[PDB]
Amino acid sequence: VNSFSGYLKLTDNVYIKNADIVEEAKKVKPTVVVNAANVYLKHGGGVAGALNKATNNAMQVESDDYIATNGPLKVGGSCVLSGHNLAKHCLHVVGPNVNKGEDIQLLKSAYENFNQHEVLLAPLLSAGIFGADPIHSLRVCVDTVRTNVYLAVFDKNLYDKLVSSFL
Ligand SMILES: O[C@@]1(CNc2ncnc3[nH]ccc23)CCCOC1
Repeated sequence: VNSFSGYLKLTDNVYIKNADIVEEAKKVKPTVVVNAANVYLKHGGGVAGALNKATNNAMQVESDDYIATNGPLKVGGSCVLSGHNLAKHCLHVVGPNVNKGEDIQLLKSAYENFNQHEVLLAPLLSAGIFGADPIHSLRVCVDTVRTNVYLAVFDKNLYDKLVSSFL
């Protein structure tokens, strides 16, 4: 039993809710919140920009030190950093960004990072400003993640379509 509330149950391990991931994380304080990161951990917009704003830019400061030490992530890769005031940990995961011409096949690799964590609050990878079809992203999530994932979909209109079209 966990403290995630109000989710629709898509599968054995995947749950979905129309919610702002920022407001969700502040309420639940999960062990892990997933950020929709880019390889530079530049959290300018989308989910990343919003999560960073909620940390008062502490996420960006930590991220800049991480990059200065380690260099950029790989597309499809991840790193574990602090969750600041939102969660114990933040798993920064880089899905392919279609608006940059990145290979959508790397989306499965991106979701594989979730399997290293027993429970996660997460967005749909490569959705929103990363330009991929959120229906496809949900499909890959369900077919790749085996740990317990609580998906937050910000757009209510998108949330209803994801449920109504889920096979
Ligand atoms: O752009 C989308 C992804 N963005 C977010 N997802 C969850 N919570 C969020 N809070 C702020 C942004 C944000 C909107 C939701 C559906 O997929 C694309």
